[PDB]
Formats: sequence, structure tokens, C-alpha cells
Amino acid sequence: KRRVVVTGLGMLSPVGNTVESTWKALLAGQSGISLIDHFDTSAYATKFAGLVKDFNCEDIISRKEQRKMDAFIQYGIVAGVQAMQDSGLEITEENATRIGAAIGSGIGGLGLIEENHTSLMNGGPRKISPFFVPSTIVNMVAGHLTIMYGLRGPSISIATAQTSGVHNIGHAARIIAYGDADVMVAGGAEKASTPLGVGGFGAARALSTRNDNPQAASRPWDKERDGFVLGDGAGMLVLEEYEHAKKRGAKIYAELVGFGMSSDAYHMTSPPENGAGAALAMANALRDAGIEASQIGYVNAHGTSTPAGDKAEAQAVKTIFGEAASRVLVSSTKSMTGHLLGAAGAVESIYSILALRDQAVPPTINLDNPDEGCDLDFVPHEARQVSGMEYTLCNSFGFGGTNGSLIFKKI
Amino acid sequence: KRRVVVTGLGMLSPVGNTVESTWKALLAGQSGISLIDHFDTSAYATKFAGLVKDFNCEDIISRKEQRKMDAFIQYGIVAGVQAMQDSGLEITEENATRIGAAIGSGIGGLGLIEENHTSLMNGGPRKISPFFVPSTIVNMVAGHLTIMYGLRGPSISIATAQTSGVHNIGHAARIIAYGDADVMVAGGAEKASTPLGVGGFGAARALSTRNDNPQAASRPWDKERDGFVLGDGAGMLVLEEYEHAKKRGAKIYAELVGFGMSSDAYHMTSPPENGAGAALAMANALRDAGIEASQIGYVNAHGTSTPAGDKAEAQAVKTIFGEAASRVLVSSTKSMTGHLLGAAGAVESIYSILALRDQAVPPTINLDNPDEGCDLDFVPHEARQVSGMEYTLCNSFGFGGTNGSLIFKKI
Ligand SMILES: C[C@]12C[C@@]34C=CC(=O)[C@@](C)(CCC(=O)Nc5c(O)ccc(C(=O)O)c5O)[C@@H]3[C@H](C[C@@H]1C4)O2
Ligand SMILES: C[C@]12C[C@@]34C=CC(=O)[C@@](C)(CCC(=O)Nc5c(O)ccc(C(=O)O)c5O)[C@@H]3[C@H](C[C@@H]1C4)O2
Repeated sequence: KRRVVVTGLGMLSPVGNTVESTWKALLAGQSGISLIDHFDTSAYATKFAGLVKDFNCEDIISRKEQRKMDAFIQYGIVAGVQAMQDSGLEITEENATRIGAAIGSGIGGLGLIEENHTSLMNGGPRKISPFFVPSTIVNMVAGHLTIMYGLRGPSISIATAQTSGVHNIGHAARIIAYGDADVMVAGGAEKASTPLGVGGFGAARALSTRNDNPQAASRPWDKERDGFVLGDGAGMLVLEEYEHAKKRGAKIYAELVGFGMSSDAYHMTSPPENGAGAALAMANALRDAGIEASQIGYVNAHGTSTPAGDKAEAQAVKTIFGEAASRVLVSSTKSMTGHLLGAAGAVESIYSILALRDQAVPPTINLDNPDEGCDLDFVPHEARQVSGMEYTLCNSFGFGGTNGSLIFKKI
Repeated sequence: KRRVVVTGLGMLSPVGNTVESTWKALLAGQSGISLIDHFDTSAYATKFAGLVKDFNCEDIISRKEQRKMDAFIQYGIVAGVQAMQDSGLEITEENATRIGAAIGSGIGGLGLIEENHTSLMNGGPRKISPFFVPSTIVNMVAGHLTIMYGLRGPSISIATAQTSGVHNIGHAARIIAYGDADVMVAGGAEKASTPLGVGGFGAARALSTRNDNPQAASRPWDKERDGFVLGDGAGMLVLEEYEHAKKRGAKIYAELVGFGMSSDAYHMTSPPENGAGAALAMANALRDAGIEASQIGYVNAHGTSTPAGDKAEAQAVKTIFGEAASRVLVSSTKSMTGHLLGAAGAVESIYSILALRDQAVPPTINLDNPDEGCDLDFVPHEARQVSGMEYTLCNSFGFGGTNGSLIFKKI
């Protein structure tokens, strides 16, 4: 009966270009939200986002190859390299077959979609790049990485919008636990800070508009919430079978204990007031881990800072925790990080891991005035030390009412 | 130990708007390839594709809701309804939780991407539709369908480009076999016959250019091959646990016996001459099914009619079959159907099923002059009756060297 453990991490976030730097920033309650400058935001109702600062891949990706890939792919490859390195794993002809990847994204190569389309409109199909398809499609991070590292085991790419990160990690673990693979690099990558991404979610009325204070915009559960904030980044974890990792003396961050999925069956871009769907997703992860809601010390909420969304998740926590409801710590890193969409669940799974290694829980900043009727401990303003925390749970929910929860156990 | 069976089918193809009509057409060796008329193809090097003829959803989707979804979503929903109906399954409050979906697509809502982008370029972010995101993203078919049918179990969407259909079906079966679900609607949907899809794959030099004979264009293994042909469609199958299906007296088309995945780790848009990757994918499906290459009576090849691609797959068959190499029937439905990308593996999984029900195997049309050095029986020109065939295998390969194989067993 195969157990899965995390033996490698990598990340690119609006608050740091490494795992450690990003963790540091979050515990210090820093914000990565800034004003956009790569395109004219005049007509845009939202003019800020959590961007990746001074990105550099020169040492990892030839500017020759960079031409064949959208920022989202570029990000994910870098985070994947970080993870592969940090794992210390060495690919051998024996190995190849039993190592793979499960990496996706919510929207994929918007930027190159826009470029290629603009080109076509201005000068015809003659102007489309031969790399249009391969540079924009969601599965390309798994593509480039399996090639770069000679990985030959199972490779998949789940695109469940804002739920992607959690699904890729969850299925990567299943692939391993099932016997199909021994190691899996998994997570997600996103870079939707484009005219289309901003204008698009902007058109749905899903974005915050607090342009006077981009850092105060993302405020989960606070009463002045006005919609989620966009974030770019990538998060990746090397998942590996317990005995395979030991046999190689791998540093093991944590164990992946439970994975749960659910479907809202309600509305395409909104959850029930009731949070029924998030509840089942958490409820199935517990049952998969074989433990009780009482044992969860920390929950990394999906908490996107949308009026209807944050309320639903809260509702669902009460429902699952009941008694403990107030004794469990809950927080949204999105208060500082922004919403990474297809990468949200990857980075947050990383934070849910480090919170067990460091027995510390990052805050929900901007939580000035909670929502009324809230019994929950949303860890507002300042990180919080914890005692004997053995399990953390991570939530991701997405459009189409698709939900997922991962449960991590210490050591 | 949970077995998975197919208890429902649905389809939209360039040769038929139902399962039965499409099967009929294929066995008769008909072609669905035609010249494009929905956009000006003057500047286009490829001017044809396998389109879905006289699509109608009026009875299933309100023109009110149709506004919120790309053709690709519209197609997939219809095929999903067909499948749900054909399964005879009835969703009950008990049920909901244990029924879900695993549906994806290669490229998603290109058409609405183009519309929305054009709008933005012509009149600003003000012109983007509030439905931009929800109408174009890959996971929306699973979204709309879980809602329409009150499905609350696990919902996922794998986007592994041209390998998608096989992956969604394969993982849907795993979800079931693992205990996460009892029923899963699974497959894929595509509609890339757009300026971007045509110009895009056209820019990669991956499309056939035989505009003088659109019906002769798709010719897997033939010596005058000139690249794949684009096809629109959707294919869906209801997968369900054996005892759950029996307990309800479900008509059972076949059993899903093996699922295999592999990664080429070679090139982003091309397979090794050696076909090493396809071999492992087939090789793992056999091992998963617990049977031998000898027992496979029919193989539905990925056979896309690209020079480098068809050769690689052939190579891989020899490698896996060896002795039997000539005693196993191999064929490409893409000779008539075109390439459905993210939906290819769904429809072809359907054909791999019916070939067991009807003990008949559809031909590879246009196979005038094989490639030299080929020992394989590619079932050229005319469908072929078969005797005691108990297993069929279905191949899907995609960009990023991602591969997958499904193995179906009679009854
Ligand atoms: C039609 C409306 C109704 C509206 C009303 C109140 C709201 O609060 C929002 C802004 C968002 C509802 C929501 O929270 N959706 C939601 C979700 O279901 C799953 C994931 C996420 C995520 O970001 O990962 C998410 O954002 C909705 C959205 C946009 C528009 C305005 O739908
Ligand atoms: C850079 C080049 C080299 C080139 C040369 C010879 C060829 O024959 C083609 C046209 C296609 C190779 C190929 O077969 N790729 C391939 C694949 O790996 C997996 C799936 C599929 C599918 O359609 O599901 C597929 O199409 C390639 C493509 C385009 C361009 C011309 O890469």
C-alpha cells in the first residue's frame, strides 16, 4: 500500500522567486500586488496585479527556445527545475520510465494567443507563428520538462481552472500510489496578467477595483471586499513513493495523506451560499486520509476575496469542523499573493507544507472588519505560531463548480 | 477490486451526429472531410476540414445559454446528454455524490477567443464579453454537464492536447476503480476549425494541403501523406462500476481493462523515428489489463497521416506485437473522420468498443501505396469482419510527447 511524500519544492510568486524567499515574505505579511506596466491600463477598470518581479531564465532556457513558449510555460519550467534540483533525484535509464509529470494551468498562453491573433488580424495567417499551438497550450510545461529531464513515465495536465494546482498534485499522487509511477513533478503555472485576462475577469465583474490601494485590494472575508486580485506564478512539488525516497535518503518535507474532489452542480461562475461543494471536497479528503476534521490544525482557504465566494467557503468550514470550527486556524495567502488561478493550488500546497515544517501559519492581511456571524479564526494581520500540528488541508475551488482538497501530514 | 464498464455512448463527428450513424458511415468507408465555408480561406494553405454538419442543440441548450459557450462546449454538452440518456441512469439525491465527470479538450474555445480578442482590438476591454473566461476554458463541458444533471461527485478536465480523449477516459476509470466515484461521463470535445486552428497548425507545416481532393487528404501510412487533417466533434462514454451497473440492469457495451501512459522525452511536436514512447504506452496498458499483445485483435491507431508520425506508430506496433505484428488488425479512422485532437481519443474509444460489439473493424481509406518495409495489416480500403475478438486497444499521442492507450474487453 503505497504512501506518497513530498521531496522537492519550487516556486515563482508575486512575493518571491524561490520557495524560501516566498515563505519568508508571506510570514512577514508582505504583499506582492503592484500596478501593471507591461500594457496600457487606461481603459481598464483594474490596473494592478501580483506580478513576478525581475524574472530571469537565461541560465535555464535559451532565448532561442524562449521564443517557443509563453511566459506561463517559461515560469512553470523554472519552478520545475527548482523542484527537480531541490529533490536531488538523478534520472537514470532505469529511472526514466518510472518518473513523470502532472502539470497544468487555468488559461494557458494568453499572451502569445493575443500576439498571434493580433498578427493575424494585421497581416493574415502568414503572420501566425509556427509555434502558436506548442507555445500556448496547457500541457507544454509537462512537455518541456519531461524532455529536459528525460522523464518517460506518465505525463498528464489537468485544466480545472482555479482548481488545477490541487488536482494535478492529487492525481500525481494517485498515479504514484496506483503503481504507474514512482516520482511525479506536479503543480501549475499561470500568467494571465494580460489585456484578455484582466479585461476578461474584469468583464465578469470578478476583479477588485481598489486602484488607490492595490495592496489593500485582496481582503478575504473583510466587509469591504470587492472581488479577487490577479496573480502570476508557478508552484511545483516532487512527489515520491515513501520507500523509493528513503532508499535514496531524500529530504522529505511531508506526506500527502488525503485527496478529495467534489462538484457544485450549481452555477458556472459562483458557489451556493451554502458551500455544499467545498464541504464534500474537504469531507472526501478527510475520509481519504482516514482522519477527523478535529486533527486539521491549519486550512489554507481558497479565500479569493469575492463577496459570494469567501462566504460560501466559511459556511463550508463550519459545516465540516462544527465543534472545532473556532479551534482550527484558517487563512488566505491570496491576501498578499493574489489569485494564481491554475497555479493557486500548487503554491498554496507548498505553504500548507511549510506550515507543518515550521509550525507557523501565515496571516490573512487586510482583514480589518470580518463579515458578521463569523466564529472562525481567519488568522488576521499577523502570522501565528502553532504547537503540535500534524495535518494541514488545502482548498482549491473553480469555475464549473469544480472543487478539490489536499491533506498534508507532518513527516 | 472494482472493474469498470461502458454503459452509455454519445457522439458528434464529421460523419454523423449520433453514435450509430457515425459507426455506420465509418464501416461504409465514408469521408466527412469537406471544404470550409464559415470563414474566408483564400490566404489559407489548407481550405478543408471534417466539420459537424447541421449541428442543432435548440432542444438541449437555450439560445440564451448558447451565448455563454463556445461551439466546443456546445458540442460536448450534446454528446454528454446523448450518453447520459443512452445509459438510462437516473440521478437521485443518493446518487449525485457518486457520479461525476472527466471531460477535456486540446485547444478549447478558439472561436470565442478570436471573437473576444477582435472585439478588444476594435473597441477596447469594454467590448470583451463577461462570458469570455467561462465560454472558452477547457473544463466548462464538465461544468455545464454536472450542473444540468445534478452531478456532485469528482469532476476533472485533462488537457493533454491530441492525447486528451484517452486520458480523460483512463482517469475517469481510475477515479471509479479507486472508490472516488461509481459513474463518470468522460471524453472530449473540440472545434478548432478556426482561422487560428487552421492557420496555427498550418504555420507548423502539420496540415495536409490536398485542396483538390479533401477526401483523399487524410491518408495514414500512404506514401503521398502530407500531414494531418482537422476534424470537429465530441465523443463521450458513461463509465460505471460493474456491480452498480448490474444492480440496475444497465446495457453494458464493454469493459475497460487496461490504461497506459508514457512520455516521449524527445521533441515538442514530433515522436522519435523509433516510436519508443507509443510502445511503452501500449506496453503499460497490456500490463494493466494483465494480458498479452497476442490477445489484441484490433488497434485503433493514432495514425494522423503525418510522415514522421505514422512511421513512428508503425515502428512501435512491430515492437510490441513482434510475432503477431501481422496477425493483428490496425487502422486509422482519421482517414475518414479527420483529426479531432482533444476529442480524437474519445470517439476512437467509442469505435474500439463497437468493433467488439459488432465484430467488425473499419478501414483505413486512401491507403493506396503503403510505406515500404511494412508488414502490418492496416485494414486498407474496406472494413473487415473478425472472428473471436475479445480485446481492442486504442492509441492517442500528443504534443509534448504525451501518450496513452486504453484496452477494451468484450462483455
Ligand atoms: C455572474 C457572477 C455573479 C458575481 C457575483 C458575486 C461574486 O461574488 C462574483 C464576482 C464571484 C462569485 C465567485 O466567487 N465565483 C468563483 C467560483 O465559483 C469558483 C472559483 C472562483 C475563483 O476565483 O477561484 C470564483 O471567483 C460573481 C461571479 C462574477 C459575476 C458577479 O459570477
Ligand atoms: C517541427 C515539425 C517537424 C515536422 C516534420 C514532420 C512531420 O511529419 C510533422 C508535420 C509532424 C510530426 C508529428 O507527427 N507530430 C505529432 C506528435 O508528435 C504527437 C501527436 C500529433 C498529432 O497530430 O496528434 C503529431 O502530429 C512535424 C511537426 C510540424 C513540423 C514539420 O514538427
